[PDB]
Amino acid sequence: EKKKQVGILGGTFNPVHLAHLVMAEQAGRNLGLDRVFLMPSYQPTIDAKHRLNMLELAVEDNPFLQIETIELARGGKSYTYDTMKELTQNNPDTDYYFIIGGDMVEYLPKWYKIDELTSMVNFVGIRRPGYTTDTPYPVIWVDVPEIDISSTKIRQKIKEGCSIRYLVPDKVIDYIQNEGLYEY
Amino acid sequence: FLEKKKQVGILGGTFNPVHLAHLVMAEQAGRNLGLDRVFLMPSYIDAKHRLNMLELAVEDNPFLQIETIELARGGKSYTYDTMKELTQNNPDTDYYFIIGGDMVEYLPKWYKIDELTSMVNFVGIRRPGYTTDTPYPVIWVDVPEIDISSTKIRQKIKEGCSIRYLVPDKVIDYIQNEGLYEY
Ligand SMILES: NC(=O)c1ccc[n+]([C@@H]2O[C@H](COP(=O)(O)O)[C@@H](O)[C@H]2O)c1
Ligand SMILES: [Mg+2]
Repeated sequence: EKKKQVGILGGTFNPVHLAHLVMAEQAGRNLGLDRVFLMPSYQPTIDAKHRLNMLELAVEDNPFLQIETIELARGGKSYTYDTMKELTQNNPDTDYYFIIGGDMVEYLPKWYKIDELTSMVNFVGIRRPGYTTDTPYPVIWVDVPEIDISSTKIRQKIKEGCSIRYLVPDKVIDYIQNEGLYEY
Repeated sequence: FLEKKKQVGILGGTFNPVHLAHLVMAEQAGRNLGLDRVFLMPSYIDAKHRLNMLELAVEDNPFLQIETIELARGGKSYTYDTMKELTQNNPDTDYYFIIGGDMVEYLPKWYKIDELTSMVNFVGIRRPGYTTDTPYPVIWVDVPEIDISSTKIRQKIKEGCSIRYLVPDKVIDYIQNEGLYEY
């Protein structure tokens, strides 16, 4: 009877870090969604199982944030259309809110089958005070605190031996260090 | 009048390969109990092949879907952890864990069975008149006996024996097209 309102945040999460969690939590809470899943892609190569373990530790203590593993099980290079075709078929009770960066919204016409895809999901853009919100696609907008941490920067910091504390959750740091990830 | 939880079946197994008895079990268990859906859940040859056969087997049946969480974790997956994640992923869902009646008496040896039994409802597949010592509450579903096992299919394929009607036609094709099981 409940039509579930569930956010989806895609990406590689290579590794997961603070901005991923703030984006997901704030976008979903600000819109009043029921839950947000971080959905790691299989190939955008650090092992998928490593990225999955880090993610699960990152959202461990938070019932609001869960992990959606379908792209890691399906393997290959699942296009977003195929992923939400299967997710909407598995979950006919669910309205999906696909959360993307405001800078990603201008590349929407490059997405495979984007026209069919806007029929399956609701696109949620993260507003940047550095651009308009105008676009042909049916996108709704949310504000979230600017957290300018990138996984690229995190990886080089790890390679150089620089601190990543508080930029990355403690248990994720522990896993990175125990497993020697990212040239550690 | 209030919120109805969705009522969802889960059939675990290896599905190496999926065959007609898997499909009869999932469909009979779910329809006879009035469930909303049944998911076949392969445990963790290549996992991608088992996945592709499962998806082919259930393509034309919107009642049967595939649950791939155990393939994604990529490791020995204890039913407790699996059902932990799914109930937390789907707190609005009552889960029905379908197992063969012949495994039902072995449930108390499962990892953390007593937290599991508060997390799901066990459904016991049974041929009428089957008896077993099971002093755990179980939802029993009668199903015609269909004595098809993946071991027999695999070796039928390894011997060139026919498997028509024991295995869905689209699964036979994919097996053939891929050289699966030493064909
Ligand atoms: N009507 C339905 O098919 C229905 C209802 C409630 C929950 N679900 C959930 O949908 C999930 C399927 O999603 P994934 O295959 O991507 O994990 C299943 O785990 C199941 O618990 C399905
Ligand atoms: Mg009867």
